[PDB]
Amino acid sequence: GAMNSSNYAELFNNDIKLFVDDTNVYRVTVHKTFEGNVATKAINGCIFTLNPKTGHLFLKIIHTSVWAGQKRLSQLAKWKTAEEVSALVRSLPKEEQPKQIIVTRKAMLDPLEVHMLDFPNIAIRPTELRLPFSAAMSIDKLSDVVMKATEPQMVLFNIYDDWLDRISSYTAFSRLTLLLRALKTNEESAKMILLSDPTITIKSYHLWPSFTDEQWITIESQMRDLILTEYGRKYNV
Amino acid sequence: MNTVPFTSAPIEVTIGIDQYSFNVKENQPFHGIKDIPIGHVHVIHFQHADNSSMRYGYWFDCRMGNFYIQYDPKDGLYKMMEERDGAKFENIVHNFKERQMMVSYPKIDEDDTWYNLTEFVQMDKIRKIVRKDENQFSYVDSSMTTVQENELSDPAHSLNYTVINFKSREAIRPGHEMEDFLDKSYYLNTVMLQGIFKNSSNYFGELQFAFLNAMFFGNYGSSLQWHAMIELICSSATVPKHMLDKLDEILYYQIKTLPEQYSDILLNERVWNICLYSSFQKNSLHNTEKIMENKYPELL
Ligand SMILES: CC(C)CSCCC(=O)Nc1cccnc1
Repeated sequence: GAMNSSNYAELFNNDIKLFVDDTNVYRVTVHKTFEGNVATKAINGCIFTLNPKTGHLFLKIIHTSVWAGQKRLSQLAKWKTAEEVSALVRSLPKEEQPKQIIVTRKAMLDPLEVHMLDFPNIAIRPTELRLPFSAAMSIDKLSDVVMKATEPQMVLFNIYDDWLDRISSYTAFSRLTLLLRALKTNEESAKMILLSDPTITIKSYHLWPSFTDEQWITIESQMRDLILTEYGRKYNV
Repeated sequence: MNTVPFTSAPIEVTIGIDQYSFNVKENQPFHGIKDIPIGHVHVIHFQHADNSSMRYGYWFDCRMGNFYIQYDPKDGLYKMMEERDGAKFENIVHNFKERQMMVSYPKIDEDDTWYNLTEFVQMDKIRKIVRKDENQFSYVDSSMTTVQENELSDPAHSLNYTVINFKSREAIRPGHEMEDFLDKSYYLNTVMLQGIFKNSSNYFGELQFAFLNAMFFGNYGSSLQWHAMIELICSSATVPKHMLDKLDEILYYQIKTLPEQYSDILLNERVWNICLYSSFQKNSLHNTEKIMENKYPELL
């Protein structure tokens, strides 16, 4: 059934699983037409497919040409997501295929179930967690590869950089979700926190800065403050 | 006009014959049902006064043999049996009719209700859903499960309705996932009508039989089957116009006949709201929509 706070350690056991987040697949800007009507212009998107134990991210870039001449794009986007996740599973060797796929939005359940009928033993699960994966496009290197794409493309990343050499996958996921929640709540401030100090750089092969263990503690504290800060600025508390 | 005689009525029971019902008192001189219209299937059904658990009964067609009812005190139920000695049977019936100990099938001349509920129902198809080949009539009760229910446990006592499953490889063509799930026309027309049922008459016969078992026995798996067969049509964008017009008549008479006080358990809110207001066929079931809105506006 659903993944929630109770069964949270299940994410870091040795059964292969993937989160799938579709909130950045179909992206538009809304604008006025010369006649004063409103229209949308699609921009490139992405499927965010993440193994929470290993940090392996399968970033399928969705190029705007996939929407050309199509109707009901928000519905199509869920089916296209499920088509691409199914294609990814089929592409993986059997011993690398997931046992479970957890969708971050319940509207993905039927599309994914139907596309995965050939895999009756892969469980398709919802979650009650409100995960901040929509903020993936606030990671500069991810946003850059999506916007530059001229055709459909899959790009592979490790979203944990080298953190697993020093911390467990539970702690790495907690750091990732904290960083993403902060970027989602106040992107400007979050990015200021991450880069204020010019002496800590992002390695060419990494997504996040090369913080020492002690600097990560300061960073994580600054992100919690920000999230609480914004939560007050919002509710006036 | 045919007759189903009863050897006796040793236990107090409510007896149904099609949409009609009467009460027989324990050991009340009762000798059966006469004037049964020829040309239709019929169902004779029972609910005991001391244990309303288990409604049960028998589907039969008097053109296929001479049938009677006899209570079995060991198994505790009224059983249908066939009498092969035609002269014995005629002699028994004539004597019971002379003593006027039978109830007359009480059909009003104007009234086409039973025809309308059984238009496509054939005994030969019933006997393939309810498998007991040594008898010409078919037993059904409240508790019998369907083959599909048994997949999700005695196979000989199952209702072998055609399995319908919208998230199944049978229903979804590889490469047409979104198309086939959102528009079920290929599953309706190619898989089910052309492939399995052969024609719409057999599809409607099974739909009507499923409804009648749901209504008369409270059979839950039959209600599931009835709604699935409605939903498969309503969720198809491409349905022959004659099938839609016929479906509207079928459902109208089913909704008209349903006891008002069983609507809460025999009608699935989601299916009916989707079928009448959201589906491709939301505007194709005018008679059914009107009776539903005037008789069960709460459900909607
Ligand atoms: C008085 C004697 C000559 C029998 S005349 C009663 C006819 C009959 O059997 N009616 C009936 C109605 C309902 C249930 N069982 C039976």
